[PDB]
Amino acid sequence: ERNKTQEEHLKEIMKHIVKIEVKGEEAVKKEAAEKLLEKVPSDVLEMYKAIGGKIYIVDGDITKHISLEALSEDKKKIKDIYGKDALLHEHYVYAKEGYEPVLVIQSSEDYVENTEKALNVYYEIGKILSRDILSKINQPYQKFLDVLNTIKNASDSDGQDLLFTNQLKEHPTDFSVEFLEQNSNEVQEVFAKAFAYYIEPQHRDVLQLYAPEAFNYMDKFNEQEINLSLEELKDQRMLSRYEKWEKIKQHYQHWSDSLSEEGRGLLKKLQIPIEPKKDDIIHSLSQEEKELLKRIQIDSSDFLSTEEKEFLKKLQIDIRSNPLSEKEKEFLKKLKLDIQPYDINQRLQDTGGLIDSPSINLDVRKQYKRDIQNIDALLHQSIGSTLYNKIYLYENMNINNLTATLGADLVDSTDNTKINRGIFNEFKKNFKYSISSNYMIVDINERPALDNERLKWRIQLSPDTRAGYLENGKLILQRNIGLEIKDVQIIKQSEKEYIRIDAKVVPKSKIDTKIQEAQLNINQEWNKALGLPKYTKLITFNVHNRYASNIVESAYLILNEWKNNIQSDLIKKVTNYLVDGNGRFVFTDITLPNIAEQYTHQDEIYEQVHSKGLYVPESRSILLHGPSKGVELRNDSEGFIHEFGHAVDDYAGYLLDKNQSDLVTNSKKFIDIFKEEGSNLTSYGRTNEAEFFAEAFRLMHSTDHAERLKVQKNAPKTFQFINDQIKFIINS
Ligand SMILES: CSCC[C@H](NC(=O)[C@@H]1CCCN1C(=O)[C@H](Cc1ccc(O)cc1)NC(=O)CS)C(N)=O
Ligand SMILES: [Zn+2]
Repeated sequence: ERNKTQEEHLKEIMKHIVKIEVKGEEAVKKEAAEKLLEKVPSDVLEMYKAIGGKIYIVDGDITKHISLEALSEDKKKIKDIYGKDALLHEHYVYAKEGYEPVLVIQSSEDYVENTEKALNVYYEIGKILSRDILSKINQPYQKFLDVLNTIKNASDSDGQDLLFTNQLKEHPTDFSVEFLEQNSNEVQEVFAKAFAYYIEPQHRDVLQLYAPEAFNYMDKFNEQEINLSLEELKDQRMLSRYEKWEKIKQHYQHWSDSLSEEGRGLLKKLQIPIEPKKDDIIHSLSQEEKELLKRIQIDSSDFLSTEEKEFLKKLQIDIRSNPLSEKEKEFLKKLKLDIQPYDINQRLQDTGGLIDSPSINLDVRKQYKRDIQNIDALLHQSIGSTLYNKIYLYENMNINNLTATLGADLVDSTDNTKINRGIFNEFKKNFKYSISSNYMIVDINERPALDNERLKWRIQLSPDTRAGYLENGKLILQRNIGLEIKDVQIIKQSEKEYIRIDAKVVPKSKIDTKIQEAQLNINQEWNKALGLPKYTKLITFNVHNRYASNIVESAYLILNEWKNNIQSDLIKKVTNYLVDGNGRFVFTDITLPNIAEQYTHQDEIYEQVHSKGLYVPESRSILLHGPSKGVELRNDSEGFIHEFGHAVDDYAGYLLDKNQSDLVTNSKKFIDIFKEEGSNLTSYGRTNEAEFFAEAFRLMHSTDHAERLKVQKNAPKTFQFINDQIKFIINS
């Protein structure tokens, strides 16, 4: 746990790749050389072993020895760290660059008194790591680039002079990743100097004196973020890739060896959904329903995305202008709920583990349950084994299952292989913890991925964390896992650019609580700033998915802006109305049809809805999804306001005839406004007054004045009406 590693494990990596060849008195010669090589992180030494590279500690002219006499006068003038030109058979260290990694260092009595030589040695090692190893997993990259740039553009123009070459300094603009591609032979060069300085004790201080973050890179990279590379290296070698697999395969070679043909079938089913057969729908449709089905232009519906309709259409053909009808719509509304592929994992994602949620029929809600509790039981054997310590399992993901919003800009419009930097930062932003409430299907050895898949996880399991082994090298995890984003950086892999995410599994508790603890704080604040009972429940968090960390920190800004854009007077009045009926501000990431605040109030189920946000009079609560995008609505906040408008439309009306409560927009005066200008604002607004008012509103109180004007320019009377109830409510 401490000594057990570096000193006694080193000696092992010492005997294998560390080769000596002196002349006489075979003694202390191996000391300075063993001491010298000790100061370096043993883990880089193992990687050198990986790409297959031996080390030679000899005497005299190093070039006068076996492995290095091939290269001719072609390569004979090697430059040193500093830039001078020390020749080979006049030097003391070199490192062969080829499909047979070789590194030769001359002997010496004691590098203690000396310090500038060990430096060079350490520098060449650098070149090694920076050119023979990392070059095989696609580093240095964007993370290390970011540190080179900070170095060129800053206060002190001296730290540059310390690492930067006789040409990295001059380069006009910042170093673009594309640049790492054309001047690479130079970049690696630098990452090396930085290693040596950091490695060579006394020269370490100088680095922490004129090297801003350049030091902090090595500090981190050489103590904690190094393994995560030795690993990647290791996840490209064959025998090892399967070395590990069979090792795990074995640990479950008793579980997998005892499964009912109902068990395996349960696992597989989970892997691939199963769209319901035509024949079944038809027979179970009944008399008047089947008959109505015959004359219903499906394409005349708004809901029911392509996928669906183009399915319901096939029933009219096997059974053998724009305005539809609402008694007809009912039907399609019902079928929508029957033509859904039975998907276990997708079901859990929607309900967020809340499997007993009246979000679907009864006959089906109950199957998902039988199946689920059944899968949870098939998964009782924990990964934790006695054949391996940390286990890194990998998983590829589509950023859309995390944040639709950013997912629409995450890829760079012109070069689809690149990741738009800005977006990347707004994603990497408030991402500190992640929840998994469905069965995570991960791969034992990183395997490529699809297109929507640009996010590449890299999970560290808990020996506790129980899972299930799969034949194709994958593992099905237990549900309700607690992850913990430890580091997110951009990476290049196989001609492409992907987002690497590094998380550590931890009890859901650790995380489930961070959420409440926070939910608590955010209320133990927005009540003061509102004059409400400090022990009231205004804001509420409903979080159970992979992008949790953000569904909370975003709540803050959303309200933090909904405030800085409206008269605090209007707020207080309205939100007390909401508060008075147990109302709620729900920032959640489970299908909306799964929020108590909507289903405790719906007559029939096919009536429930799903969307970015929504306001319901009944519970007087604003519901806000998070992993989605409103018809082009850059910010989440916006939508939050569009819903507040509904709140306002409720209080006004209320204020009219105190008990026969009816939304303000159901006024004879408004419809006379919705009729005229009530169709010169938003494509949506064109729906119905109730919504128009909400659309109009949102704009009248947006962040972009640009949007505030148009409402007043194309929707005057409305700007009068809406801003009219305002001055009414503020007086109440
Ligand atoms: C169902 S997942 C989200 C889908 C997203 N949809 C929305 O934002 C839907 C589409 C129609 C309006 N949507 C709403 O969620 C609105 C909220 C809204 C408002 C304005 C806007 O530009 C976008 C969304 N809900 C309500 O008005 C119920 S109170 C989309 N890209 O189609
Ligand atoms: Zn609305």
